Amino acid sequence: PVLRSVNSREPSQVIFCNRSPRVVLPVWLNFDGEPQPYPTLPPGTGRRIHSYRGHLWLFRDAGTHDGLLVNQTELFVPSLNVDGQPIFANITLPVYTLKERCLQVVRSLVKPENYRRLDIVRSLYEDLEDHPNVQKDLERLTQERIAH
Amino acid sequence: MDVFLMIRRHKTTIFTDAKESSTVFELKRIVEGILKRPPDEQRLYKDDQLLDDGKTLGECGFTSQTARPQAPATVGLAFRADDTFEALCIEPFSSPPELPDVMK
Amino acid sequence: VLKPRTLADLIRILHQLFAGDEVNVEEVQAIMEAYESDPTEWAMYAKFDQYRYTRNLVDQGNGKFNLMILCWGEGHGSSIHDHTNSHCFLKMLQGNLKETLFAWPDKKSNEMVKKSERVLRENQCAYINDSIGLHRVENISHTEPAVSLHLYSPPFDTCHAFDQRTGHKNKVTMTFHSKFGIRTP
Amino acid sequence: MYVKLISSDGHEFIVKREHALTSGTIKAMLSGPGQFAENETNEVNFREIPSHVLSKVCMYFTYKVRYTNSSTEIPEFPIAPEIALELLMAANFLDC
Ligand SMILES: CC(=O)N[C@H](C(=O)N1C[C@H](O)C[C@H]1C(=O)NCc1ccc(-c2cc[nH]n2)c2ccccc12)C(C)(C)C
Ligand SMILES: [Fe+2]
Repeated sequence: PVLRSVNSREPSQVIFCNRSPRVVLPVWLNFDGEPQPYPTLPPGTGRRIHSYRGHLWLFRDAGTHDGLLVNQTELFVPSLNVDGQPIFANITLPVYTLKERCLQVVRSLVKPENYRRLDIVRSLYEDLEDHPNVQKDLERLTQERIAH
Repeated sequence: MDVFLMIRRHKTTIFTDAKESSTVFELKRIVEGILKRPPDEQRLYKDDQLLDDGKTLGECGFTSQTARPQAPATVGLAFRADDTFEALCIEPFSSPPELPDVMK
Repeated sequence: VLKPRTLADLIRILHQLFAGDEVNVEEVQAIMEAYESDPTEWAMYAKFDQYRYTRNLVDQGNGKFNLMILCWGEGHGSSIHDHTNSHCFLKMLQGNLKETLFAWPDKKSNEMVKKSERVLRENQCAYINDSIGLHRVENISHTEPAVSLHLYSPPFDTCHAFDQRTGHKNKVTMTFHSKFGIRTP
Repeated sequence: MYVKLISSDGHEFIVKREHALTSGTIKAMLSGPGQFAENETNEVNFREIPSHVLSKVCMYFTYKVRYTNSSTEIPEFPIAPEIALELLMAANFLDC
């Protein structure tokens, strides 16, 4: 697995900073590349947390698992603290497409067993059911990086 | 109809089963999957009688009455190192202490 | 001494030790100390909570012992508890914990006494039972988490929390944040 | 699929993994986190069970797996008097 944390054991202080209106779920990718969640961050909350050089993080909506950005991209790897300076991780909303944002709103209002009771074209039923998922994003991100 | 075997070489003992109708060569394929040696580098014995690849286990003498799960039959195994085959060598198991007198 | 090469090796050795008629606590503590903590072998059990420490069950030990990993946030600590007359081993996998030992309370309602106080360095393994006294463990680090490996034999889900004001008890049943790497709410 | 069991006198017994799980002690060892990582050798050392007892235990593994689902008749497991006490202690340690 190419997307995984390196067992550096070289500590690195990080400031997690939530600037979305969402409750943020920090997701650490362990040494086998598998996602391990961490305590959530309320909107407007910042925390000094303990991490390590070469460790991989991503950030999601804690309730819906919508993807979020950290320092304007999808993955966050802290360097080593330069002279003891913490490393900042700024968590924001991405600019979703109108379609993905509309799917988020409909998913929040309609139960999944009731998606196909909606008077919309069927291709949108499959879109509604394709719920945001960390494992699918890791697939795209992995192949995105191999294609340098 | 299954026979149950102890394939023995030096201090190694493999517990496995096979059909009475399976061949000696098929048994070497089983040994190959375990000890990573192809059948061409293997010799199988019943006591001191070397067994031919094409003969079935029943024809060699391994039957349900002589190769039971609770009392498997012993197959000797000799590997071949480079040019020639090693001598069949099996070290016996340890021996129990003498029976306590209170056990008659 | 048998130095466990991996965490799985240590667990296999522990299952053999507790299979015997007689378990030697000096031998268990020494073998648990000898395992050098490797986060790549136990990270799946390190699940943290922001406000409280977590208990993550690792192995149920064939009903003879319990193996669990506890994860301590900054400033997270235990209550003063007994061990339901069972052996309890505590090995540090990451960070440090400060163990403070207490004497059993008198029946008059006054401040429990601290018999001693120490900080367990990482890879060190401590031992405690009810005969040596009550204890409380804390992660005193303001910046670092703590991860510890606990062995309890016999396994117990109940114990007693102790107010240090009083010495008065109250029974507690202990939950699990996860079991075998799976979150259990 | 196969696991290696080593007696105190150094005899190596290669038996099927599911046969060895007949022992409750071995099952506790290898069913959970004690399972061999695949960088590890699938070896278990029993430094106090001699080979003439460990081979007998493996014969019991075969016997138990063969006849557990039988529904009309099973044979008796034979135990010679000379090994009865040593085998009883191994059976107690192995929980089977
Ligand atoms: C040597 C090594 O690799 N050890 C790993 C290790 O320490 N890891 C791997 C990663 O780098 C994060 C860091 C870790 O667990 N830090 C503690 C921590 C971080 C972040 C938060 C947080 C998230 C949102 N708010 N607060 C915490 C919240 C409560 C308690 C502890 C928290 C380990 C194997 C233990 C998982
Ligand atoms: Fe305790």
